[PDB]
Amino acid sequence: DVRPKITLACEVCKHRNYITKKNRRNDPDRLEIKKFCPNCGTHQPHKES
Amino acid sequence: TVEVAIRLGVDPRKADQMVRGTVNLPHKINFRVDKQANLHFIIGKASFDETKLAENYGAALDEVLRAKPSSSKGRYLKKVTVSTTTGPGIPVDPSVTRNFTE
RNA sequence: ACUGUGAAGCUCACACGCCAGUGUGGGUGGAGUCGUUGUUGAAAUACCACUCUGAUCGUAUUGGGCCUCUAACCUCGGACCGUAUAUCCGGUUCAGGGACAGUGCCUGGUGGGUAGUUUAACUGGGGCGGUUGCCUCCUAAAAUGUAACGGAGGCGCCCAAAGGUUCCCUCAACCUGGACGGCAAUCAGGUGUUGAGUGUAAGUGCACAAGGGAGCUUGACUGCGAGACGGACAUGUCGAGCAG
RNA sequence: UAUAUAGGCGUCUGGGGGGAACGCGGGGAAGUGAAACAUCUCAGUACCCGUAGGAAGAGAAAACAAAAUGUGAUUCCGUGA
RNA sequence: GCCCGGAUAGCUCAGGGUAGAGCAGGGGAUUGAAAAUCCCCGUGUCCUUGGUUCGAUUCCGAGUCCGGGCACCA
RNA sequence: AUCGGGGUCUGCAACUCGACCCCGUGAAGUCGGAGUCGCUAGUAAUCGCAGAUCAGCAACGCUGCGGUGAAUACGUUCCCG
Ligand SMILES: [Zn+2]
Repeated sequence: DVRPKITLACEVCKHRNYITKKNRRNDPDRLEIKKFCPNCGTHQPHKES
Repeated sequence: TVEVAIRLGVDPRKADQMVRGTVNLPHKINFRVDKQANLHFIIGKASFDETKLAENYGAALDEVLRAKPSSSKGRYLKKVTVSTTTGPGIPVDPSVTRNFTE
């Protein structure tokens, strides 16, 4: 839907920590972002579910 | 001679539903899903060692059992055959998955 | 891997067949193919195990479609009896239909034939027309607020950078000289203080730059939050600062 | 119509109907409220049908309870609320 | 939401190792002159993307435009 | 064929526009679709020579010469006059 809602999950513990939007035509591939994960307690890579 | 050829119940045509077996157990082999969704391995025959071939076969199964496709529907190990060069039959029991050598 | 529990070699039958020719069994004899084989997408058809395509058989399970039969059930078809009177009813028997039809429970359709109801408000009377939420300006009377079917517009998005941070720069317009080249493309010099530009309406701002360029990155975080703005309420808005 | 049945005679014993309220078992609305209305309420009310008794229905665990060796048929009051 | 069918030349429509045919258009034939017959041409991202294979218009996945039937009590 | 270079002749004059000579370059073309033309004997097929026009030729055209010289005609069934 051009700009759908996406959810970012930690790569270590796999907890859904954030939700955001991206353009699915400008950025067709799964987003990769470093975000603070409270469960781990530090900054871990996050990937689109 | 004799070998191992399992019939994993997966859809080979779908790209996601694919298997790539790779085990190493002497008691570094490779495997893949054929067109008809069949897996190939190396085993012994009935007229051979008892605790040697059986122990080596367990490691290959575990890698395959850990490689079951997520979307696979139905029974996974439909049949297993370890028949010899000319010896017909010799079909193993697919139920056994823990403590194969006993 | 096969070979006198008899191959090649011939000859007999059938199957498909684009007769390209292969496969199966039969009769005589008596020792075969085959491995690097040579073109190869890929190798030998030495053989083997799993298996696809269609066509063949078999067992066991399993659903339908038909044709009969009489015995359930059905007949406002005939004849007797209860019955002296009876086109009611019941019983007996003959003649037809027949596991169908009818009915009970479950289930899918058509269903104004019937029933219960809905069909907004504003409005210079009602209807037709137009409007209903959010953002910006004027009316608005130099704090805030202020109406009319008063005057003008925009929105129901977009950007993985057009966000964060560090460093650097000054536009638009005009004049003059230059191959195509022209009012107007790229280049050089000069005047030039904001007249350019800020994703998108308008307003308030921004040249100190919030405008232009480049390097690294994800704070487009987690637990909180003194003190306030605004308000019938429900909503809404700003925020220093502490820790990770 | 044969076994026999339906029926036909004779004789004894019962029933029918009425009543104000209370009872038990069935069938069962709408006005109204929801500031509209269909789920819902009104309400198992109004009304109707079948039957009683001086009262009726229920009643003697195929029950509660929760590790306490607890209660011990049913009915009706007050709390639990 | 679920299950099928369609997308191929200017137009219409057939199809694991071929992209084809009729109406079209063009040049040349036959005729005193035409049509139809003839010959020869150019016409094509096989809806758009990726996957398997030495190789896909053909098999698989996603998406776009369509069409039919059955679902839908914030 | 095409093209580069160097030459000969006529013409006052070879750029648009002559022929010929030499050196080099070396395209298409592997017998040609539907269709279509000529010929019955010195003919068709083929080979060379001369003339007109004319200074020079675009002549592979036109008019004549001679050399070597074939196959076939069942018959009006069909097209044209
Ligand atoms: Zn984590």
